[PDB]
Amino acid sequence: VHSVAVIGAPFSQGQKRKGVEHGPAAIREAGLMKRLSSLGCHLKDFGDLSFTPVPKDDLYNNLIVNPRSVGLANQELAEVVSRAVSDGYSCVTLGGDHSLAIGTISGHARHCPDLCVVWVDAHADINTPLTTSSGNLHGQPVSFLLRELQDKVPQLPGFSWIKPCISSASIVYIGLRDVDPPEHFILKNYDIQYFSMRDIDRLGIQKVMERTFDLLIGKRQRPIHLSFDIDAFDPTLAPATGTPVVGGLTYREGMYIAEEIHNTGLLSALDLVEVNPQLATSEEEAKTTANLAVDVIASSFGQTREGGHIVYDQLPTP
Amino acid sequence: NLYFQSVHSVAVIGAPFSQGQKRKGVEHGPAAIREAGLMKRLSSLGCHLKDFGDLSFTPVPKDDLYNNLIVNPRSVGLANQELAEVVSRAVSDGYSCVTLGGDHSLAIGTISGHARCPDLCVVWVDAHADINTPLTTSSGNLHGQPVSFLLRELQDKVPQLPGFSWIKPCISSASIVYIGLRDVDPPEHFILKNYDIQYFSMRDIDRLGIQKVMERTFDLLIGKRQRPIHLSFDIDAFDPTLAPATGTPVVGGLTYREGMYIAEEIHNTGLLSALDLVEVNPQLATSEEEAKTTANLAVDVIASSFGQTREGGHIVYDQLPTP
Amino acid sequence: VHSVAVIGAPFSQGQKRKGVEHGPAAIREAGLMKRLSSLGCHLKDFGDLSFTPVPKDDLYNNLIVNPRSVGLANQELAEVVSRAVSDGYSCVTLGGDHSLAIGTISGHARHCPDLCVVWVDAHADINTPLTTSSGNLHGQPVSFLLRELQDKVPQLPGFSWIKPCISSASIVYIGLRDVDPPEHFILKNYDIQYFSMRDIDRLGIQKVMERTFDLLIGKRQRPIHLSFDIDAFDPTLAPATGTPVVGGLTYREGMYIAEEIHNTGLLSALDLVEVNPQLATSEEEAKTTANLAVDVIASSFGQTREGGHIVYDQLPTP
Ligand SMILES: CC(C)[C@H](N)C(=O)NC[C@H](CCC[B-](O)(O)O)[C@H](N)C(=O)O
Ligand SMILES: CC(C)[C@H](N)C(=O)NC[C@H](CCC[B-](O)(O)O)[C@H](N)C(=O)O
Ligand SMILES: [Mn+2]
Ligand SMILES: [Mn+2]
Ligand SMILES: [Mn+2]
Ligand SMILES: [Mn+2]
Ligand SMILES: [Mn+2]
Ligand SMILES: [Mn+2]
Repeated sequence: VHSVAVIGAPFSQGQKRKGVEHGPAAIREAGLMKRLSSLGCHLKDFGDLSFTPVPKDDLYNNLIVNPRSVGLANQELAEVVSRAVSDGYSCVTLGGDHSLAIGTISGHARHCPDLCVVWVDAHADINTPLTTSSGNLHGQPVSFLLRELQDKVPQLPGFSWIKPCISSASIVYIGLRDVDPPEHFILKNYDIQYFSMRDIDRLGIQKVMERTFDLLIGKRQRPIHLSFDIDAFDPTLAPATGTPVVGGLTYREGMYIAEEIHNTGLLSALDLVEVNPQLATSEEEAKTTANLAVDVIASSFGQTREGGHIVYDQLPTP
Repeated sequence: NLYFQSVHSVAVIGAPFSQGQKRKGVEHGPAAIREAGLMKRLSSLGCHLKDFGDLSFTPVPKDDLYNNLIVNPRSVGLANQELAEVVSRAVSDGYSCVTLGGDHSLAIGTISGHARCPDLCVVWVDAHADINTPLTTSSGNLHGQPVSFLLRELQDKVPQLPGFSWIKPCISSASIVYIGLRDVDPPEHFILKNYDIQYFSMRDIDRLGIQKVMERTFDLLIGKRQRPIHLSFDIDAFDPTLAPATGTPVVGGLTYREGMYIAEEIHNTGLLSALDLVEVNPQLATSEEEAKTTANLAVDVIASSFGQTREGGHIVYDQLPTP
Repeated sequence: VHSVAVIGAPFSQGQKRKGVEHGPAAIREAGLMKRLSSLGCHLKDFGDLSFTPVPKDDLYNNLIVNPRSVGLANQELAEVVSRAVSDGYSCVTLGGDHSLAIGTISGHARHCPDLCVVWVDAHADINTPLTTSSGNLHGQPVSFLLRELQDKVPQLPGFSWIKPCISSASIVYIGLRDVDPPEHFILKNYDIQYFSMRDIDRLGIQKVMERTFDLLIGKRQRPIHLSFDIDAFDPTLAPATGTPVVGGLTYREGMYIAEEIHNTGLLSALDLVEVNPQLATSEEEAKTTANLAVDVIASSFGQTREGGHIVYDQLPTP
């Protein structure tokens, strides 16, 4: 039995493509609560947060898009996550764009000083506000959280409340295939361990999971924050997303990551972001992405491919 | 072509069962595999073919449901009694018996008939374990229960169903290996674990890789001694993207390459003695190409089990023509 | 920095399915030049070559279709390829059917007698004009180039210029899944090493690339000719091709082949053949194939999935 909290974060200001705000609804309609209930999860539904809108939040330094709104929505989310984690719940957040991990990791770190992060994504999301080319904050969340990058990060409007809470040795990336040159330098320079699609092609998903846990929890037990962007999966499996990159995780690899995260017993928070149902060419393609999102969450809380979750005690006798 | 690396004597039996489940159209499965060019493909591999044709199945008039759950028990048990005779005949005559399905309840018949080869072993390729007892099942569909009737160790948990008195448990727990499991019922999981039935789920394939899965499968089954092999292949073991024309599809299945690899490894043992190719249902496909792709894939599995390979080399070439 | 010459060879006469001539255009329209420019490549586009047409071209031995048209266009291509290799450039030939490899490998071997070939295809393309059943020359290019096969190859009209240059030990195949009985006989009896889809299933693409280079460049460094048939990829990824065969390379395996070729620093010439935009059922299937062809060429010239192709060594400070 797991105590699990669920938070809806209908936020899109971390990027330019509209519809990602409908992400939490699409995941709920796909039957998330029912699936978590069937696994025996003691649930708490915090509903879908209404983020305080910012009227004056124009382009900053001809680069950064909506900084005030992103910083604000994330401060609000950080409080709700803090509450869920302090109440003793494993915190599930439904996105919304990936800028929301600023809020979810900040909130979770308020209670876990030794938290580690498993970041499952096609992208590194580690551009600083000076290295970014798009200026979209969904490509920058990790720069505000990493301690080693504080001196390389300018203070943005609405971002005063963030305190870096994770060290470079405490985050492992899985699924990378679209990394900006400044992001590649950051990962290499600061010894941030990653397993790109190329690493998985060579090692395979089993050794990748073994080496991830070896790096993070090999010396001691630690709470795990799984930050999962749906674009980590191939766009054939997850088409309803803003930044799709071909050559992604298969359905089996993705279930494997979630299953292995469940088996540690250390899962403490999970973000499931970037599901944009409006970006799918048909209704069933939007529905496939949403159902895939539920499978990741369910497998992260016990759903297995061997049917061993619901325990059978005795076979009836004739 | 006149030369081949091997010459196989293959018996083909069409078993269009449907009473082992409730989805209509699986009875058109043997016809779909035939239409996709099965006989021609086996001949192109230098097989000596004995086509036993498509078997006729007549349902029992007063076939009442056992414990108000188990649908068509007598019709399923009797059809399997008849199927078991044809399979025993084909194997006794020296043929590798290929049975086209039809739903997976037909394996009660093919395995029972085959065993009449007592030291046989079963390789069960499926998304499902089909090991529910008549008491543990929730659907009542007998295609989800065939292994329960065949296992010696399960006999005490299996009630004597009407039309099933003829069946004698022929295979022990240690003589059946599953491959592709991804939709296991909680009572099935209990049986597999408590009876020590070895399986390789989609998760084990994810970890080990299909090569290690086949090596370990043969170590467990034919490692101690050379034994005839019964390959019972449910098409739902493949991903619905590759095999959509099926009754119970489950996402995250075998890739085309994995399925061909299993079949080629089965051929390389030189021990295939009977093969079931079940659960092709052309009606359940949204399009003709989807139904044809499933039927074509079924032909590829059967052909690879009798020598067809990715590299070629099944057909022996003499010399190159000189100018 | 890589000097790269792009030769559009709009061939079609090596087979019967019309539309493959519009392949170089489809690859260019998929942003090939923009992509290679962003890799820091010094580019020369020869555009689409206009091959001299042969109006009177009768079938040889009532089987071999269009032999003079194929033999001449390949002689014209070998001159251009020899000039590009001469001018310092790494030669990229856009197809067009695979018979154009007769020209590209011919031209290239004039300046690189020690070249080795990595043939990436669903097929072995090694039928002699006496073993072929189709009569399509795109299924025979390797017979004419292979030294050890000279006594089994008859002199075709407009094929006298061809000097067999590659030895059996200097060609390795990758991706083989549809091999004719005479083609299998040639491979085994002449000791031509290959990695079928089955060898890939067992070894994995990493070990395949390792063994490929051990056979070819294990004794010394040599120039590499990468002849890449788009049909080596599963038809789900590469549908707009003439001869599709199920159970091919995934996108990831294909990128890995290309990345490993790049990592040698020995790529001297590359063929990207058999993209036929006409054979796609929809506009997205034609663009998917063309985008895939651009990804292969780009990865063979440095494009990575980790992002370390561009030099970056200083982070901006606020
Ligand atoms: C340059 C683009 C056309 C390119 N193909 C891309 O995917 N760009 C988005 C990246 C961020 C993706 C945020 B995520 O989805 O992971 O949450 C980028 N590195 C950034 O900084 O804008
Ligand atoms: C006969 C077909 C159904 C069959 N499955 C096939 O693909 N046939 C083409 C082969 C040639 C492939 C040239 B390539 O695209 O690689 O460049 C063949 N071996 C030949 O010689 O015609
Ligand atoms: Mn992201
Ligand atoms: Mn992403
Ligand atoms: Mn079955
Ligand atoms: Mn099944
Ligand atoms: Mn080919
Ligand atoms: Mn080819």
